[PDB]
Amino acid sequence: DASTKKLSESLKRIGDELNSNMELQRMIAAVDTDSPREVFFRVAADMFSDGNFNWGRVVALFYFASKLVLKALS
Amino acid sequence: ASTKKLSESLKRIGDELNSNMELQRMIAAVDTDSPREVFFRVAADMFSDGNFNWGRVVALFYFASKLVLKALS
Repeated sequence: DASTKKLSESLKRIGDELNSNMELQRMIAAVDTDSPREVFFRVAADMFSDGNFNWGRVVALFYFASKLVLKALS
Repeated sequence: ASTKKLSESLKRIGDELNSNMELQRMIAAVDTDSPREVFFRVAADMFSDGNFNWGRVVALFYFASKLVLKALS
């Protein structure tokens, strides 16, 4: 009931925070199409060198990865 | 060079969501003997407002992956 509602609202906020960040969309679009994997792994590694890797960062990483995949298929 | 500012953006957004919600505690607390319909209940409410953005699709796949990993444990 309220448990699955708070969970769905939380997942809505996660998706909306990623999709509405106009700055992030510009940086992802500015990634050069010659080497997307290098950029993705360089970004994924900076997520660990901090020491505080968390679920928020893997959801952001997979958003970035999916946007990169969509970009190459387009 | 500009990869740094992109990593900073992805780190900041990721850390802001982490500090804002206890998502892992929420996912772990859902019913384990009812996997298919807890996914559809969440997926239906996520799109009840007519907003089908790609960010929500990613958020739904992460929730689905956390669901099957719990079911396989």
